[PDB]
Amino acid sequence: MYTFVVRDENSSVYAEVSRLLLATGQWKRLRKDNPRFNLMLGERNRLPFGRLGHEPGLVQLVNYYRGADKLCRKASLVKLIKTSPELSESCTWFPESYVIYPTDEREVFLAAYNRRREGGNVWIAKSSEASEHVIQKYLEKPLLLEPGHRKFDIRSWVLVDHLYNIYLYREGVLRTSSEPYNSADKTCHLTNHCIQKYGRYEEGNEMFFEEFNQYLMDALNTTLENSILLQIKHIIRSCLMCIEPAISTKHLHYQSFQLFGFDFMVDEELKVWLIEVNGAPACAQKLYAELCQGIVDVAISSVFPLATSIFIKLHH
Amino acid sequence: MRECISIHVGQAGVQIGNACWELYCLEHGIQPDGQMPSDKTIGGGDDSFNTFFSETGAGKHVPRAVFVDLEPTVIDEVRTGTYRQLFHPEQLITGKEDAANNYARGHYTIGKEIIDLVLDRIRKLADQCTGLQGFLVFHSFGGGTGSGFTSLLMERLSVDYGKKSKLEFSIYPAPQVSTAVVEPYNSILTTHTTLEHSDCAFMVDNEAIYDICRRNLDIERPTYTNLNRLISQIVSSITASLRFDGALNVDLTEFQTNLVPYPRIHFPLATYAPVISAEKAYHEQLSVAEITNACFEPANQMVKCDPRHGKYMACCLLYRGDVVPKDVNAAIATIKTKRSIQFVDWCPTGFKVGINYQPPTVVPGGDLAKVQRAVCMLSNTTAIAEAWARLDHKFDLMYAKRAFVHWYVGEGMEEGEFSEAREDMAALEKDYEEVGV
Amino acid sequence: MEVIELNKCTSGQSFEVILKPPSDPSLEEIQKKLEAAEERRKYQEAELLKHLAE
Amino acid sequence: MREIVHIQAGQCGNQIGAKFWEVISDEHGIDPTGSYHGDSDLQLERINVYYNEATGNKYVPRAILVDLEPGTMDSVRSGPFGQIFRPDNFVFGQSGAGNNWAKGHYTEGAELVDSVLDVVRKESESCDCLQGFQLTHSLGGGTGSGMGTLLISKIREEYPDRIMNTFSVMPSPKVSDTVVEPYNATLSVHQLVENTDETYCIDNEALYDICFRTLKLTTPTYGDLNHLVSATMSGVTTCLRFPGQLADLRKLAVNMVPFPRLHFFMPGFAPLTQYRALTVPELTQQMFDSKNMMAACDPRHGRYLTVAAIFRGRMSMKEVDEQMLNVQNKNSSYFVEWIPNNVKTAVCDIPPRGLKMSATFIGNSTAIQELFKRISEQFTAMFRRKAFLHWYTGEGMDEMEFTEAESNMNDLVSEYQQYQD
Ligand SMILES: Nc1nc2c(ncn2[C@@H]2O[C@H](COP(=O)(O)OP(=O)(O)OP(=O)(O)O)[C@@H](O)[C@H]2O)c(=O)[nH]1
Ligand SMILES: Nc1ncnc2c1ncn2[C@@H]1O[C@H](COP(=O)(O)OP(=O)(O)CP(=O)(O)O)[C@@H](O)[C@H]1O
Ligand SMILES: COc1ccc(OC)c(CN2Cc3cc(OC)c(OS(N)(=O)=O)cc3NC2=O)c1
Ligand SMILES: Nc1nc2c(ncn2[C@@H]2O[C@H](COP(=O)(O)OP(=O)(O)O)[C@@H](O)[C@H]2O)c(=O)[nH]1
Ligand SMILES: [Mg+2]
Ligand SMILES: [Mg+2]
Ligand SMILES: [Mg+2]
Repeated sequence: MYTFVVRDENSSVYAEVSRLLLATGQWKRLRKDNPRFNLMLGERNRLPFGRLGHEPGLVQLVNYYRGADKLCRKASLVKLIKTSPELSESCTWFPESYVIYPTDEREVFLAAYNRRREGGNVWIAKSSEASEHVIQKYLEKPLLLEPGHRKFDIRSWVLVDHLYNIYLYREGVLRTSSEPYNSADKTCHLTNHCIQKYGRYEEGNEMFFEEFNQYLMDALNTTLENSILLQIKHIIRSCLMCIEPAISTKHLHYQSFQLFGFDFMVDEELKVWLIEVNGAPACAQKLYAELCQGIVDVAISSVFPLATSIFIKLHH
Repeated sequence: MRECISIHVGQAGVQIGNACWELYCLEHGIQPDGQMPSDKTIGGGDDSFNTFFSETGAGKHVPRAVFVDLEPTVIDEVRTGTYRQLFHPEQLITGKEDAANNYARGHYTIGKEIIDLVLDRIRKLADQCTGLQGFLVFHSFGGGTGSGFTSLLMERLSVDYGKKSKLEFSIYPAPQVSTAVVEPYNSILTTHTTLEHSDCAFMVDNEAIYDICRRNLDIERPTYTNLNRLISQIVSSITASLRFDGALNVDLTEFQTNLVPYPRIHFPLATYAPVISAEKAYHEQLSVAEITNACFEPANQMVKCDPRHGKYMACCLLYRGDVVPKDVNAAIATIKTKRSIQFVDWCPTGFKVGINYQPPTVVPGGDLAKVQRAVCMLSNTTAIAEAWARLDHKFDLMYAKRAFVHWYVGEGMEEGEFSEAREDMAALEKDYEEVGV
Repeated sequence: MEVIELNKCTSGQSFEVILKPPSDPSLEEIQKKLEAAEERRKYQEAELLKHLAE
Repeated sequence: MREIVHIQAGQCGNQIGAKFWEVISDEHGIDPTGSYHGDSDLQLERINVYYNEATGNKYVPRAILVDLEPGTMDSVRSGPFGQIFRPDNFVFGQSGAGNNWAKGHYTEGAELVDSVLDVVRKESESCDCLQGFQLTHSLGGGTGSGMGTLLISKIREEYPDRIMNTFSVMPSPKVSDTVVEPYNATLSVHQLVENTDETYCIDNEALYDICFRTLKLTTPTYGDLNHLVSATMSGVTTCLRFPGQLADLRKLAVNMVPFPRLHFFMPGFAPLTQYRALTVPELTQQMFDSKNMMAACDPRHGRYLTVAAIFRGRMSMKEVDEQMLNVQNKNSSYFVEWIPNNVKTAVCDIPPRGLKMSATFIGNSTAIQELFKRISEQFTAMFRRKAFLHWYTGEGMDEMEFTEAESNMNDLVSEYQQYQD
């Protein structure tokens, strides 16, 4: 049989994955601190990558890429997009952003804000006036769904395997608002399941791709693939190819894969903007089984084999 | 001219020493009987090779070396080996009963009984030097002698030769080629006792040498001979600057000036290329750019770790063969554009380069093929701290149950030495984290 | 990309390439620790011999 | 670390000891007269570990034969290799010990022990660098059990810095001579806990079960059991006797014994004794199987602290490594995690007689507690009625000594249970 361990009890995705692996009959779970394992479902923080790949006779695999935190932390994502010549800040799909400490970019952020304020501009900060961490431009003109006059975000799940193939899960999720967008209460400005909880138009304030595509057809005479998906695939490919030399495990003594959650925003001109990248994302109940089984087939059995695909391979 | 004395301790230190001195004799044109037909100054000289070889009136070139082991089997190989005529009997020191893989037995019980004899033979070597530089010390981490006796000897050498430099070549343990379950204990104890007495130490992980022999030489089950010939090529590139004419690393203090900005962080990472099998009647000759690029692949490092996730404090490139500076500089420019080489911000981002025109030498009939050019990179990177972490974790696993501790207390040690040594290692890991961020 | 300190001899050459500027215990004490360890071995062996005599 | 001094005491001890010397003498090419007639030089490289070299190029075993009655040693001297032993190394009395630990340890044995020590001293004084001693005996009788443990105590007093190793045969009601065997065995186990560094536990119950169930022997004799024992003894001394990459008794103790009292080893052997050679996966699977264990304990009822395994014959090192790593990775639950890399593998090109390949297992397992539990129960069932105690109080012992032996045994059991959890 094959060997795996579990070191994160809060991951619903990998709890399902481990359950499926036990439902295979060829995988068996070990105590969390047993070093003789083939597969590690590791912890979120301080994952001891240095201890992997030193067990004689074991091919060892882990569900995280060391160094991928640069893409999944907000300040480091800003710094990466600004300082990487492959992105060079001049990329058209990431909002104008500056990192501020409580080098510092305070003088430059206020400097560009001086040109922006005279005309307007509204900004956002997390980790209309500047006097009142990362501060980036708040997209004041988002695409609003009708009926409802409400905003949304797009969550895409992306699997990167040990060969650095990039797989885009065919099913994404729009996380929508319920209250009409008011550009003058932050519930209509903020798209989050927890914040919304509601549930009038769709179940759980989340709409799936077939329905959203039919809406794009009927309302705007276009398709989701043409108006949005080309941009999403381009952004994913750029972000991951950019850091490939820093995180690739191609000639390394252990191997990595990882599941990412990309979050996007669409403006009223059908332009896609990358909001953020999640390194330990959740999923949708209707998609847990499919996506997890796909994780097993494409990420795990590809290295440890047993006795149409749901992914789109983003060539590069 | 200033002499260097080599000291080989325990089985690993002795066998590696034999491989090294064989390679030295092939490189300098010294026959197994000690004669050197290219040396026109008979019975003397202050040439570069005289840093490692003295001369007798009969024209014999004798290594400035001493071999020490607590059991006689391994040094008896030297006594009847190919280069037996090279050494005098006083250079070979053996005991009767080894340290049974127990640091406490090598350091306390047995070391107290033989340390004065060893120092006396070393003193006999020092009396023949007109300006001794210091010592090069070869040993394993895992053996009872290699760990325990070496730590004691290093303390006494600091006492008796205060101003001399001391460099180490240390064999870090790997279960693929392991001999005892207590090797983590011995490794930590000897690093704690030796840290303050070593100016610069080159660690070689047996796991890395093993994997390079299996992968590049296509040897399914590498022996100590294969491992030691590869290791001896590495050591030879590191000491060639002392043995030949040149301007870079021409004395032991230069190793510290060039590679070690803080005293405790004195463990440079060695990477070597190319390693090509002799069985292949033809292989393509790698250019300067290709071997320089190969210096940044983990699979060619002497210790397995990921330099992409650490920071550099110094870097030295040591070339041998058909190499000119123009190609080195072009290659470095390409590597800088294609790789992530981050230095600490309080160090310059430079590379020190040395080139010896004589291409590497290989033992006839050995496993290494003759190549036109080779390179050994010595870089002081925080990424090597991974090896410490691995080791420390194994320590923590056994010591939490006090497994095997009674064997050390039984020899006169106290439990406090275990925790003291472990706390020193924890402080070392802290130092590497602070420098590496 | 500055090359500095080029030294050339018949055996080879060396130089430096810069890409960016920057941004003991005594002998008596040793004898003391050794002798203390020996004394502890001696005490343990005396306890053994006392046990065997009982 | 060169010479080993061998000692065999009592009926069982002398019978398995004689078989051991017959087997390893055949392996090293030594004929019954002490002359070397071998073909290879590997058999002579480390022959001094067990043999002295006498003028005329003769090899004499460094062995001492002890008993309180002459019968078994008379049969040894007339055995196949009886002529090879040094005649002065036979030390014997006439009274016997009557299957009585007190007679061997306190009354009859005390008279002969000083003569034995004189011979031990004479053999040790000619050693270039003595490693220690190996003793063969049973625990259920009187001479090997009582006088054997007395001897171990005296030897430790004179040579406190040498290793003490034993092959100790554990009694069983299935292969029993007298009802007092649990008394003798319980008294001896406390001595072994204090005064040996390594003890191989040879359980007569397991030997009988192997002869009956596996070897298909309806009526096993002591000879059939001693065939298994001698095969095992050759296996476990292989790496002491042949050029090995490692061994000696001290490095064995250091690597196998993490806590001083827990030094009782469970041995195993494969294949169990036809013209077809076993493949490496078969050797590895059988060598870890309970049915190949020489102590009647289920390893799946405990955990391995340390393991050593020896492969003999011409085979693939790569396949051996792959199979050993295979059984470790597939049975990782039965190995303690707090001792990293606790399984050691060795290979010797010279196979034993009549086999093209073989494998020998040495395990330090907490499941050995079952053995001690069995003995403890049989002790208590009699001792709570003080049955058969007069045989012992008549030699000067008191009931208190029995109470203390029982308490010490149950302490050993509880210590094993402590490290099993
Ligand atoms: N690379 C290499 N490693 C060796 C060699 N010999 C032994 N080792 C390693 O050294 C460690 C064992 O220590 P040794 O040097 O043999 O032991 P020792 O210093 O002789 O000490 P004692 O024998 O215990 O008295 C293990 O990690 C071995 O893998 C060798 O020739 N080459
Ligand atoms: N520049 C911007 N313009 C418009 N809306 C923005 C915005 N930045 C953030 N938002 C809104 O705020 C929401 C959450 O911002 P944020 O990027 O911090 O997600 P989050 O990290 O709080 C939870 P998640 O892991 O799902 O991303 C987004 O879904 C979006 O609706
Ligand atoms: C099959 O081999 C042997 C057979 C019989 C043996 O006695 C007669 C020995 C002696 N021993 C045991 C041992 C066990 C280890 O582990 C439990 C160990 O540690 S290890 N894995 O190499 O790291 C190192 C050793 N060194 C030794 O000489 C070895
Ligand atoms: N395996 C084996 N066990 C024996 C042999 N002889 C006796 N025994 C066992 O040893 C115990 C009897 O002790 P024994 O050695 O005969 O008594 P002693 O002469 O006083 O030491 C019982 O458990 C017997 O089953 C033998 O040749 N082989
Ligand atoms: Mg987030
Ligand atoms: Mg040794
Ligand atoms: Mg009997």
